[PDB]
Amino acid sequence: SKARVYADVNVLRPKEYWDYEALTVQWGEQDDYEVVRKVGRGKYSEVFEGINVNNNEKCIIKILKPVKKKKIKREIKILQNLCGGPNIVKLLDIVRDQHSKTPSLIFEYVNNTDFKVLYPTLTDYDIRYYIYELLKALDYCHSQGIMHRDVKPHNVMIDHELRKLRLIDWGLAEFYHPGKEYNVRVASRYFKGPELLVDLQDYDYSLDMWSLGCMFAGMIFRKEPFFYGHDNHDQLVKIAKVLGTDGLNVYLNKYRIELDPQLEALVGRHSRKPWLKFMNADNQHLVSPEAIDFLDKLLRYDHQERLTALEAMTHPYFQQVRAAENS
Ligand SMILES: Cc1cc(=O)oc2cc3c([N+](=O)[O-])c(O)ccc3cc12
Repeated sequence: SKARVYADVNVLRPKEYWDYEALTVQWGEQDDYEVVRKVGRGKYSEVFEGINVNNNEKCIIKILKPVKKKKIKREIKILQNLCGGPNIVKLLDIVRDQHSKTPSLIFEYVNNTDFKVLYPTLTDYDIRYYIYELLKALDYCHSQGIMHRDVKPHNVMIDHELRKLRLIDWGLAEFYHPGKEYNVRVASRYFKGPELLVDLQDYDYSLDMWSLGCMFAGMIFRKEPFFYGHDNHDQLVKIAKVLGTDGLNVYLNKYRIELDPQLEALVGRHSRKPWLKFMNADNQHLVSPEAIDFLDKLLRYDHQERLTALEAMTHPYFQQVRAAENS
């Protein structure tokens, strides 16, 4: 299996561009930067509102937890190649503690409101706006030969006052090479596509589109997370109860995959559940037939059938967002 678009990007570019292990970091002044208050926490890092002492400018200070050097160079090389692109977070400087040598990535300052508090308040149009903006980041990165692999709400920063969006946390992103076999333990359980759940390792840019589709479904149905599994196996069951098992079997036979007895017995047999059955009084103001048509084309077992970021931006669901930009 190979990407239907942008398959040769890295093929045509200098090795330096995609070869991140040969990277040698140029560090800066740690004391240029001061912490003011914590704003985030993760298994891989801690995040802080900071100050640049030189120019008295606000910034983002991300302090990384002890981790392998290769992962940290990868994220840095990717941030550099993406710097400047639409809606992507900007790496400004890189520093580290002398004594313990824990590194810190300094970014352009970004404002955010927790999504659990922000999503309940979003309008029909807001959702088209912010998704379009997100799709512009995704098409940019894919066009530069990169997969993000961790798309989910906590990774999209939104300053709703300025209606500015930034895709963050590039700690799990990778470069794409035709035929290459990737690691399936990427992304949050709730946002993992079927390829990651049936061990199909030669995935491509379309992984990100599945995750996007899950994010979108949670938003329009006001059910977050949309597919809510307690473990990986539970996750695939939850999906199969929605898309149906016929599509699953077709998918498995085309790539010639076979599920192990445990999972297979659990999946069982289920007829498709029509998207309309998910509409209720709590989300009725968000669900439209165009949103449904869009969503339908994103959540497809077969990664090769899924819309690209570029085709997706040309969907009529976004027709008004586009017209507002052409002026
Ligand atoms: C502003 C902000 C709040 C928060 O809770 O988590 C963040 C995480 C960020 C990350 N991150 O990798 O997690 C960035 O790479 C950049 C900016 C970020 C900004 C925030």
